Amino acid sequence: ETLNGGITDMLTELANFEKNVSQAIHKYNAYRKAASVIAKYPHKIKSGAEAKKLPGVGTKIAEKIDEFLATGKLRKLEKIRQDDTSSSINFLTRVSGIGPSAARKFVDEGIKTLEDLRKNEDKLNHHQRIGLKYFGDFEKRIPREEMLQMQDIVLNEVKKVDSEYIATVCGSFRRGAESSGDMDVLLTHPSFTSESTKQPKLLHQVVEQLQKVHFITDTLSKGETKFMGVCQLPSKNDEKEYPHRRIDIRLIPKDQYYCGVLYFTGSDIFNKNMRAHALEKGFTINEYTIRPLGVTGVAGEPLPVDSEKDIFDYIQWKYREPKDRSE
DNA sequence: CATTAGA
DNA sequence: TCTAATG
Ligand code: NA
Ligand code: NA
Repeated sequence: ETLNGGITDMLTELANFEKNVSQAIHKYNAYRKAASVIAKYPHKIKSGAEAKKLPGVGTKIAEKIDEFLATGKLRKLEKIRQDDTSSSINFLTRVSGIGPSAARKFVDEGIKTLEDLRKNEDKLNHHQRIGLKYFGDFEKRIPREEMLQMQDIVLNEVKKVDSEYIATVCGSFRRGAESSGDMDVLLTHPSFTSESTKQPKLLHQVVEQLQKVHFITDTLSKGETKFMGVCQLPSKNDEKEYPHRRIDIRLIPKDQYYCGVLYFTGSDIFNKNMRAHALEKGFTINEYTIRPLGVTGVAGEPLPVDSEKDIFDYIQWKYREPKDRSE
C-alpha cells in the first residue's frame, strides 16, 4: 500500500504504456499481474531477486526493479515520458470518443494536438465531435450543488411523462459525494421486467422529454436501454452559463432495479465487501439479482427484491445508508 | 462485461 | 460481421 508504491507505480506506468502506445497486451498483461502481486507482498522489496521469487515476476521486471531500487528512476520510463509520440497518444485519448486505437491512427496521420483535431473535424465521428466540442466541460467535476439542480429536473419530467416511472440518481452523488464526474440515472418501470418483451419507447419517451425542455443537448449514443448524452443547466439570467455535463440513463426491468441500484451506488469496495458477504451468508450477488447458493458447488433461483433493504435482509446485514456505503 | 456505433 | 469505446 506504501511499502511497495514506487515499484507498483512504476510497473503500472510500464503496463499502461504497453497497452497504449504499443499493442502489447501480453507485456501489458505481464506488468499488471506483477504489479498486482508485489502489491500484496507484506514486506519491503529490497532487490530484484527478492521480488523475483514472486509468481508473475521474472527476469524482465526484476531487472527493472533493480534499476529502480538502485537509482530513483528507470531509463525506459525516462525515455517513454519524454517521447513525443507516446505523449501524443496519451493525450488524444483524453477526448471522449477517442480510444487508443484511434489515438494511434490520428497520430500517425499527424494529429497530435487539440487544434489538429479541429482542422480535421471531418476525420472524427459524431461521438468524437462532441467530445472535442466539450473537451473543457467534460474534464470538469460536477459540483454537488449543481447535481441537486439537475436531479431536480430529471425527476420532475420523468414523472410528468409517466408517473409510473421510478428514477434514481446513482453514483458517488448518491453516496454523499461533494462532486461527481457525471450524472448516472437508473430507471425502470412496472410494465418493464425480465420477461415482458421490452418497451423501447419507455427509454425514448423520457429522453424525448429531457431534450424537449432543453436539458439534454446532445446524444452520444441512444439505444433501447442505455442512452448516453450531454446535458446542461439552463444558463439562468445571463453572465453565467453552465458547463456541458455527461449524462447517462438506463432502463431496467423493474424486476432487477435495486440490485442494479445497489451496485451502481458503489462503492467499488462496499460492493465487493457486500458481495463477499452474501457468499458466506449462502448467496451470490451481481448487477441484477441475488441467488441462494446450493451446496453442489453452485446454484440459481433469483430472490425477489422490492428495495435495497430486501437485499440486505437476505444477507442478514445492517441497512447501510448510501452515505456510508463507502466500504 | 454489456451495450452501441461504425464501417 | 467485428472491432472500438464507455461505463
Ligand atoms: Na517467479
Ligand atoms: Na477518450
